[PDB]
Amino acid sequence: MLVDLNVPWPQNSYADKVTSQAVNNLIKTLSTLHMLGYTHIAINFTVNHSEKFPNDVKLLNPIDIKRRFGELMDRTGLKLYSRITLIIDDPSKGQSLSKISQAFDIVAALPISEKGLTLSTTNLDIDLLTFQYGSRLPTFLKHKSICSCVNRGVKLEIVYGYALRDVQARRQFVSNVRSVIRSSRSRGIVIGSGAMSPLECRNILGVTSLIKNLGLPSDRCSKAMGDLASLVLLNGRLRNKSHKQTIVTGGGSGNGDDVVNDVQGIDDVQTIKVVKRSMDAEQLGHASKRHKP
Amino acid sequence: DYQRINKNSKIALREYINNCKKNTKKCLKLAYENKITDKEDLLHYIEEKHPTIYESLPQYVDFVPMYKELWINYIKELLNITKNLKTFNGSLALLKLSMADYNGALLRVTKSKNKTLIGLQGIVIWDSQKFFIMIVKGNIIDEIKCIPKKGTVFQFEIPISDDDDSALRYSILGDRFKYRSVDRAGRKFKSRRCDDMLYYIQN
Amino acid sequence: KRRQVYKPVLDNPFTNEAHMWPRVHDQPLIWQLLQSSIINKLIHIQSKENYPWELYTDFNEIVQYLSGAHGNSDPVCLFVCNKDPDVPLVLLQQIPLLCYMAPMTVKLVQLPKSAMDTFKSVSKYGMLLLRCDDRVDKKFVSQIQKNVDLLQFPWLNAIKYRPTSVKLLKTTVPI
Amino acid sequence: NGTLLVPPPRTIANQDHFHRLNYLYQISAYQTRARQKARTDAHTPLARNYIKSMDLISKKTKTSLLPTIKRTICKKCHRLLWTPKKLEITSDGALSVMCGCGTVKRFNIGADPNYRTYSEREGNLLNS
RNA sequence: UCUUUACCGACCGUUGUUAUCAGAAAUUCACGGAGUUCGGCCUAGGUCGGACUCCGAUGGGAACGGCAACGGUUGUUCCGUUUGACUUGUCG
RNA sequence: AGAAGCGGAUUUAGCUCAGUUGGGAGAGCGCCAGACUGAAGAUCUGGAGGUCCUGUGUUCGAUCCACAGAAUUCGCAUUU
Ligand SMILES: [Mg+2]
Ligand SMILES: [Mg+2]
Ligand SMILES: [Zn+2]
Repeated sequence: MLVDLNVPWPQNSYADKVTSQAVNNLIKTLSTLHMLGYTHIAINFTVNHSEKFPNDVKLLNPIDIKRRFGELMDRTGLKLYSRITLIIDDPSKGQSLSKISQAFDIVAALPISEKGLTLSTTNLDIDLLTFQYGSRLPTFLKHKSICSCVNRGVKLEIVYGYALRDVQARRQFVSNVRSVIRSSRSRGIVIGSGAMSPLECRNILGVTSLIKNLGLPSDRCSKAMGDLASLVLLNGRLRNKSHKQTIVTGGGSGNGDDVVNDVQGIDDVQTIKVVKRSMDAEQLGHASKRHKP
Repeated sequence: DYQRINKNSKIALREYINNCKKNTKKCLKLAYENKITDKEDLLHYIEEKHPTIYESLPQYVDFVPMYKELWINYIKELLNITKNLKTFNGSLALLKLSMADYNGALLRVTKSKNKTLIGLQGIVIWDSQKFFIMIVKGNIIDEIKCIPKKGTVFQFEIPISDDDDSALRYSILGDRFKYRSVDRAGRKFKSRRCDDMLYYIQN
Repeated sequence: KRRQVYKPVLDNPFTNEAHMWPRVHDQPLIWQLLQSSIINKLIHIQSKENYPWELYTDFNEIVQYLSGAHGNSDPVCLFVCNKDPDVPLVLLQQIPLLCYMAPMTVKLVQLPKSAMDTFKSVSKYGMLLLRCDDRVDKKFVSQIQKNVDLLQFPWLNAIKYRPTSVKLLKTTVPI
Repeated sequence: NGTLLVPPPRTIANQDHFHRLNYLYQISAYQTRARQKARTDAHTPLARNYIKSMDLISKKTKTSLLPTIKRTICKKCHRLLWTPKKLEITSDGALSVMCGCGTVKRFNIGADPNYRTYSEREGNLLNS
C-alpha cells in the first residue's frame, strides 16, 4: 500500500473561486495516480496564519468529497483525505484551532520563523511538519528537539515534487532534505508528491531511487511508505472523527471495514456508522463454532 | 470461613474468578467422563450426580436478559437515542461514552495482536486496569475469559428500536485507555504517540 | 449574607415503588372486628392475651419469628399503620422488606387512617403479627383479603429497566 | 435573609455522573436479587464491587447521596444490606442491624419519634 | 510507612489545614442517653457531683486518621585551604 | 549548522504573561458583535476561544504536592 499525502488544491485564499479547469486537472491527475498504481491519496490545502477566517461549520470545506469525488470513487476505487498545512510565520494573529482541526482529517504546519517552530512542536496538536523546501530553511534543526517531537508524535515530511518545479530550486531542496535527514535521525521521514499536474507524476521505483540518491536507505524508504505513512493518517483520522484516540465510530469487520479503509461506509455527516445486526447475544458463541456466517 | 473471604472485595473477586475457572475445568473433565456432547443434558447430568459441583457454575442463559436489556436501555436513555435520529450530536455522545462506565457491556474482540483472541463476545462482570474480563459459551465451555487490552480492538452494537432497518456499531481500543473506572470518571483523555498501532493496519 | 443554592443529589429510583403501600379500601368494615377482638384480648389476663390467640407485638420477636424458627404456620398476617404521626420511619422502611424474604405466606395490611393512633397508644408499638391456622378470625380474614386487600409484587416479578431519578436539595450558604 | 434563585438548567456532566452511579446501583441490586431469589450466595463478592466502585465515583466528583442509598449499602466493605444477618430492638439500647462481615449500622430509635432526615422534610426537596 | 538471631513490643513531639452544607461536634472543647464505682443530703436504693466505658441518622469522615513544615541525636552558626606543573618579575 | 560537559531559570486561551490554604480556571492584545461616527481610529460593553507539557501516585478534590518521562532557555569575561 502506498500513501501520497501532499497533493495541493488550486486555491490559497477563501475569496478566490476554483474554476472547473483546475478541478478537471485534479481529476486527470487522480486518474494518473490510479493508472500506474497507488493506494491512498490525501489532498492538501494551504492556509496562511493571518488571513480573515470564516466563522462557519459547513463552509470550511471547499473539497466536496461527496458530490464530485464520490462520483470519481466508483470508477476509481480509491479514497481521498483532506488536510490543512498551517503557514505560520509570526506570533501576532491566530485562529480557533479546535474548529480548523475538527474540520478536516490531518493537520499540518509550515514554519517560517524561530518561535513558531518551537510552539508548533510544543503545544500545537498537528500531524506532520512540512518545511519550505522551495525557499530558505527557517533555522537549522537541533537533534534533541526533533527527536523529542518524533517521540511525542509528529514526523517530518519531504516533498519530492517541489524539485520538479524549477532549476534553481533543486539545490535549495537537496540542501534542506539532507539537513532534515541529518537532524531527524531517520525516524520521522514521510515522503509525498507535491504535483499540481499529471505531467509530474512518478512511480514507486523512481521515488525509491530519489530517496536513495538523497541519502536515506531503500528498506527504510519503503518502510516509511508502509509503516510511517499510513500510521500518521490513522493518527489524525482517529483524532478528528473520534475522541483523542479513545473511542471510535469505526466498524471493526473482518477485512473490509476499517477506520482508514472504509470511509464511505461511515456516515461523514456527524460521527456515526450504520451497521446491520451482526452481533446477537442470544445464540452466538465462539467464532470457530458458528455455522451461520 | 465466610468472614475471612469477604474482608477485601478484590481478593474475594479473585477467589471467585479462580473458583469459576476450576469449576469449568472440573465440568470439562466430568463432561468427557459423561461422553454426551449436549450441554442441556450435561447440566441435568451434573444436577443428578454432582450437587456441590453444580453450585458454583455460571448461568449464561440467565446472564443474557439480566444484562443486555438494562445495558441497551441505559444507552438509549443516556445518549438520547430516540425515534428522532436526525437531531443527533456525535461529539457529545462520544464524550458521554468516554464518561459512561462499561461495567455490564456486551463487547466483541474484533482485532488483536493474538490471532486467537478475535471472535469472542462477552458481557462485562468487572473492568480491570489493563486486562478485560468477559464470559462466553462454547459447546460445553462456560469459562470466565480474561483477555489483554494492550494491542486489541473491541466493538459493540447499539441497536435501534426499529426491526432490521438501522442500527449503530461503535468501537473502543483497550490499549488506548488503561485505567480503572474510578480514574476514568475524572480523566480527560489526551493525545498519545500511537506508534504501536501498526497491527490495526497490518491485519 | 446568606444565599440559597440547589444541589443535585441522586435518588433511589425505585424506593417510591418499593414503598407503594398496598391498595386498601372499604376499611371501616375491618377496624370494628379488629379493635373489638384486641380489646377483648387485653381486658382479662396478660396470659389470656396471648394464650387463645398467639400474636407477637415486639419487633425483635417479629424478626425471630420470620427468621425460620417456626415453619409450620404458613398463613401469617401482619397489620401495620402508615400515614400516622409519632411512628418511627426506621422500622417502617424495613417492615415490608423483611416480610418479602420470608418463605411463609405473610400478608401485610396497611391501615390508611391517620386518626387511628389508638392501637399504637394502647398495645405496644402500632403493629400486629398473628397466625391464622385454625382460629375463627380466618373465617372472615380469608373473605376480604381476596377482594381489595391483595398484596403482590410487580417490581421484582418481571424484567424492566428503571429510569434514573436525580432530585435537588436546598442549601443556605453564608458568605 | 437573602436572594431566592431557583435554576432548572441541570448540567450535562452531573447528569452523566449520576446516570453512571444509578446504573451501577441498579446492576448491583439486580445481580444481588437475581442471585438471591434462585439459590445460595454464588457471586456475592461481585455486586459489592460495583457498589465500591460507585462509592469511589462518589468520591471523585464530590457528589452526595440520599440516606436511603447509604442506609442500604454498608460503610466498610460497602455491600448491599437487602439480606442482612439479624435485626434486634430494645436490647437495652435503641436498635441494631447485624451483617455477615460483622459491621453493624445502628439507629437512635428509642429516643423519640417524628424525626426525619434533611432530605425527607416537607419543603426542602424538589423532584427531577 | 516499617522491622530484621528483636527467643517482650513500641508509626516521636509541636504547629496549621480537611473549603460550603449537614450533624451535637472537623479534631481526643463541649452537649444527650445507658451501665459501673465513690462521696454528701438521705434510706423501700429518690436526687446531686466527679471518673471510666459504649452509642447517637450527616458527610470520604469522628479514626490522637490523612497532608505540609521544623528538631532532641556527640551544642548552634560563621570564616580559610589541605590542589598543581612549566614561563616571567622581585627578594635572600 | 558553531558540539561536549556545569550550574540557574522555566512551560497556563492564537499570542505575551499573571495567578495558586489545594476547592472560580484568568487579565492585556487579537477575532467577532454591540455601542459610537457622515465614515474610520481611539475609548467603552459583551460573547466566542483551554491537552494548565505528558504520565503515575497521594487526597475527598489537582495549574499547585511527590515521583517518572520530555523539554524550554540563559550564562561560561559573548554580539558569532
Ligand atoms: Mg555527551
Ligand atoms: Mg552527558
Ligand atoms: Zn456489612
